[PDB]
Amino acid sequence: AKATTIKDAIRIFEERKSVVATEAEKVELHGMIPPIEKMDATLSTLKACKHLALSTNNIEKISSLSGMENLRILSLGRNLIKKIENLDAVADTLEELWISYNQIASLSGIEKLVNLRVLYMSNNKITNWGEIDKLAALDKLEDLLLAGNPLYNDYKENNATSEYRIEVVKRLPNLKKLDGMPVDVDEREQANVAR
Amino acid sequence: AAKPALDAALEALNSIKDGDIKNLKALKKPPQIITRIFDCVLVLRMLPVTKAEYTDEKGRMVQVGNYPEAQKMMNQMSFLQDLKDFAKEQINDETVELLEPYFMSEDFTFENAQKASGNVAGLCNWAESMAKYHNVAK
Ligand code: NA
Repeated sequence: AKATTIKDAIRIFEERKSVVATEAEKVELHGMIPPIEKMDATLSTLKACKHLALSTNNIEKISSLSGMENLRILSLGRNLIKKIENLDAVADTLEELWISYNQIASLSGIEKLVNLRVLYMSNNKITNWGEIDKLAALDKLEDLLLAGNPLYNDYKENNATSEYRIEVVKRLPNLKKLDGMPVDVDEREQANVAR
Repeated sequence: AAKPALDAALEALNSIKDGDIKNLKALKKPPQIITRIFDCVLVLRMLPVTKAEYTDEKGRMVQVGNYPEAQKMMNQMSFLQDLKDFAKEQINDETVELLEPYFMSEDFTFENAQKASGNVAGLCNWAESMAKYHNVAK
């Protein structure tokens, strides 16, 4: 009753869904009781997985994604993760990273996810625009969520969310959706003059 | 379009009166299940919830709710209208996945929550209906 291993979480998933986890396209390991604390090499058996659900656990470090040859959506929201790292093994295929409600303050390492289209990271610990500049390397990034980070809250509490959206699009000119709302043509134009 | 889910969401909010929120504030300690109900509202609104963490409630392990953040939400006089105004079309897939652990608990039902706290238990139906709306609308 301290921590659930990946192996044990897979058995719970297979009992709830009646699919062999090695065959499954969506592997649901979220919300284990007790929480998962460590990713491990059992994840390498999940060769068919396109959507790995590991949200609502107590994972502290990203690791052990080697062997997930089809992984397209990596869901790690509501864990204890501080650093974006150890993602080279899925960089060729990963299109969405869902990692809201973690403890990420630096986006160093996000640049490896060259095919990323969607990044959800509400309620993390981003405090400065220098972190958002690191996202400009992602040529396919279309959908971004920053609500609840200190940097977002700074602007929200001063009734300046419009200024915050311009700061984002200034750095990410091709972004299509921000915090669930489309980037409109007037926001792009203001961002173009600000840039 | 998912009008049965949206109809249930609106019935849920219309079942809650301002006096219900007042009386809930008057409790020194809320029933544990109501803190999880409000966590579902916090998740949909992208407000703070605490780490995954469990406590024994009537013989089952259930998530510890972030009730102080729920109180902050309830201390805004616009709270109920804010839920009526909620932009359902902006729910994303991650938010639905973060709700599912609450719905996984055998005791997380309107009947059980209503027995504990009355009309405010409608927020359980509101949260489940928003998730149902999102899953249908795509
Ligand atoms: Na009440």
